Amino acid sequence: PNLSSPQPILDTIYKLLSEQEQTLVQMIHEQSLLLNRLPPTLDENSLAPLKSLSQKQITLSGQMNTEMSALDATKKGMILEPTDLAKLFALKQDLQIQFKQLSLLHNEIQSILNPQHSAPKPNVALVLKSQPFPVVISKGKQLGENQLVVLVLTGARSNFHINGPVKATMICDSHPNPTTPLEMDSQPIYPATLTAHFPLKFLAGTRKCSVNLKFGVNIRDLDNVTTTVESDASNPFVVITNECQWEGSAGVLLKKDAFDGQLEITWAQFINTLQRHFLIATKQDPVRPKRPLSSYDLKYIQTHFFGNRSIIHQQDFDKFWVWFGKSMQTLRYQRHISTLWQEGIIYGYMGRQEVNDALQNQDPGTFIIRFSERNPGQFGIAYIGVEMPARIKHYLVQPNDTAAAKKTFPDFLSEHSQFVNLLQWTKDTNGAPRFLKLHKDTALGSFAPKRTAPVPVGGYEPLNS
Amino acid sequence: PNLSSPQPILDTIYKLLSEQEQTLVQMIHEQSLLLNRLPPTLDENSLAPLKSLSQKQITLSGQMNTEMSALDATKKGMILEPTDLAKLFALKQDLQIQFKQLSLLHNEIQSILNPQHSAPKPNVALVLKSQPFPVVISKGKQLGENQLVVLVLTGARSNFHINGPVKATMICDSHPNPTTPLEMDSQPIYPATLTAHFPLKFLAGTRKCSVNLKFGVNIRDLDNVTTTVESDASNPFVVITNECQWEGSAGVLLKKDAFDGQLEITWAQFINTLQRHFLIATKQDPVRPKRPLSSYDLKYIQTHFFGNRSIIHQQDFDKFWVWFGKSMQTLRYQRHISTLWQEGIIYGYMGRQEVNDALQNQDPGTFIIRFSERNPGQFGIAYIGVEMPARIKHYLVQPNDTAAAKKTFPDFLSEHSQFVNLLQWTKDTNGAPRFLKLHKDTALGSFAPKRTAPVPVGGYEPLNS
Repeated sequence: PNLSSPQPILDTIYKLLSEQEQTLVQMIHEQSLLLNRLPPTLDENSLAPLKSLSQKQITLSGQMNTEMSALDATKKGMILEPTDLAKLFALKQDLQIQFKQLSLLHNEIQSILNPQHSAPKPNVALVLKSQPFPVVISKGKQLGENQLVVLVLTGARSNFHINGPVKATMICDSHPNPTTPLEMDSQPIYPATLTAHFPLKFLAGTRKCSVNLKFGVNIRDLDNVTTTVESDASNPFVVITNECQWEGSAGVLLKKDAFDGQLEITWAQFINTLQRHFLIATKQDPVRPKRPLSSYDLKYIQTHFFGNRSIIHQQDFDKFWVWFGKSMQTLRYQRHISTLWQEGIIYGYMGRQEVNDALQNQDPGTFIIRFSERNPGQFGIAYIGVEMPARIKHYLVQPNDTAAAKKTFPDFLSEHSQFVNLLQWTKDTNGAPRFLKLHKDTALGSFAPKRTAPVPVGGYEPLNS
Repeated sequence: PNLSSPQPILDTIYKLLSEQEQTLVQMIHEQSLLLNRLPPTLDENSLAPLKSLSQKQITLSGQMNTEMSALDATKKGMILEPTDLAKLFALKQDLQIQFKQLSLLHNEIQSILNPQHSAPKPNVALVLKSQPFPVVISKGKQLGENQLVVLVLTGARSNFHINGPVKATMICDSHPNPTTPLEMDSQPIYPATLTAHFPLKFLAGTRKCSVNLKFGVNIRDLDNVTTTVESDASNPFVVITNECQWEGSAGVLLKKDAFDGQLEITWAQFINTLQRHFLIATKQDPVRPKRPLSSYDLKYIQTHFFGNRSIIHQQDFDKFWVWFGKSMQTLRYQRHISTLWQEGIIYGYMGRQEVNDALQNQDPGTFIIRFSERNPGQFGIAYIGVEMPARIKHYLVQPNDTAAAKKTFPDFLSEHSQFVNLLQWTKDTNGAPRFLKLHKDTALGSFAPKRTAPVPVGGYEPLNS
């Protein structure tokens, strides 16, 4: 549960991709050129240049494999920080595409050199250049014009035509709706880039079931043979119709993305996935998040829900989500909590015995806010009381203190004299977030109760009012 | 406004009285003896012994006058502490009696030596050996058997008989009831002491008017001439029918006792009287009071209601009582206030600017309780608030915080987290009451909210509850 710095493994692979990217550009050209310079009915010394290319392609393909494995070993074995995490996902995506492109080029050269190894049909491939999945989507939202892009890959020469537009299809492999969940599934193709953008409009909930989109188009061969070419499935996702389904759906989605048909995954594999989904829930920036799960949070999680083992099993998840899902529902929907938590105002994930030690003998009125370990989704303010001898006191904030969306958590806070100064979680010189005693009113700085008319002086005033 | 120590003037006069007391005992004997040793029809050398006595009597009488004047000059010119105060009142009372007794003896000897100076009627006198006045009495109370004692004074020889019992009569010189206010007004006389005890039962209110009792009996001369002998009036007092009249009546009584038909009195004369009536209101012991008006209180009074002058006028009183009377009504009737004030829990008489300086920069939650200068009869808690920067805040406690006799002032106090530690008024080594920060709960030690079941541990608890 300690974020590392694979900064090397990844900046190394980043440069390779950019280089390979250009290698592929000059190769699609170099190849097509050789194909048009082929004497009708190949000899031998005709094929020296093709065999040399095939050779380079095979070697290149191998590098790509080593890269992939390296990337795959890193997610499964290292706990990556938000940035390194986001980068890995991007590098993996682009390497897969480069790999497929190189593949369609090799098949084409191989169709010539060693025929009879044909039948691979036309060299075409549909790939997802970019997608907004995974994510839990609210029924009725429509995707941006550049959020979901499909790209068509080809060899040097195209020995076929494309009929009709590219079509999107929603799939739920846990079957068996009775209508159409998507609007704007058919799109035409951009010529300069052979791309199709899909600003989808989600018209139906998924009934808390993971879902994937599939794309396909029809290709008409040079012999008038029509074949359909489809893409692999997109990352999973779910559509909900009310913020009541968020948890259940988000859980299903996370379990799926995390394990993906497996029973056991590595700890790193797990939190790397959780981390990603946590920033999506709290709607934070993936690369520079205001507040991502910290090393402390991860350890808290790893201790309270997992044997503290470096291997996580399928069923351990169910209990984890029963509680963790709730904490995330509150952060995602309860007014100002997300913001308050990201500020350091609400600490969050911390146990009893640790809150107590953190508050071991502080001037009375010192409180730290945190999640109740027994009442999932709710906060427990740990503060020091007035009565002597001063002892530590816990209070479970209830759906009535903030009840009536009118009044909000931050209001409730500034209404009780028992809560004087907060132990806020703030970052230091070396990024170091620590505990600095702000004053309830100072920290709640902007969520403060603005005043109208100035403070009264020489008379009497109402208490706490 | 600074209590002195006339301890000398008074211990001097105390010894004299005790001595004179015995002088009078041996004189009543020495005289009667000479009277029975008088040859029928006085000569001259018959009268040498009577003239020598008369001489001693005149000299003695004079001392008594000097004593009285001395006592009278002391009340009017020195601020006496509770003890010295109580003593003065007692010494004055007994000196008056001794003086009257000596007088009846001198008249008798003078009736002989210089007749024609007779006509003074029979040598008898009714005097109040002890009384419970001044005081505001509640209709329906009955006096103890030794609270109101009348004593009959005589000369050496008694040349008369007493008919019937001694009678009490209530008088209101501010006239013009229509019935009988007293029960058990006629009492017989004790032979060994010629005393009559009057355990009066007050059957009627006075309608907020000072009142005095008069006593009288009928004396039948040796010539069958009947004459009534009455006593001077008792100290003033009032009878009330409901704790609604206490103030008005107590005020009337205090003004009367203080000024007694005058327009201007001395400051000392005033507070000496107030002090006495204050201890009566708070029902405290007159000699060793738990908490009498202090030097500070007196100064506060002298500054806020009197020009700070050493002379007090009649009308200045009216405003003084409008406010002071209320403070005393609260101390006398509001549940636990008397006790709380006598403990040091409630400071009491203190102004704004002084409470502020007393609280100049103390840890927040520090409060001192005191009387509101603008809302007579009510308290104003001056405390330090939570909000930063911490400033001093005043709160007027209202008849709803303690409303419902069920809930009481001390309850209200321990219910607000704004009131953490009290600045109690406690006495030091050299009797020195100062300000020592107790903890709200510590000071309210016995008025504390006792608990049933022990303090809860590892769970959550309600706030302030």
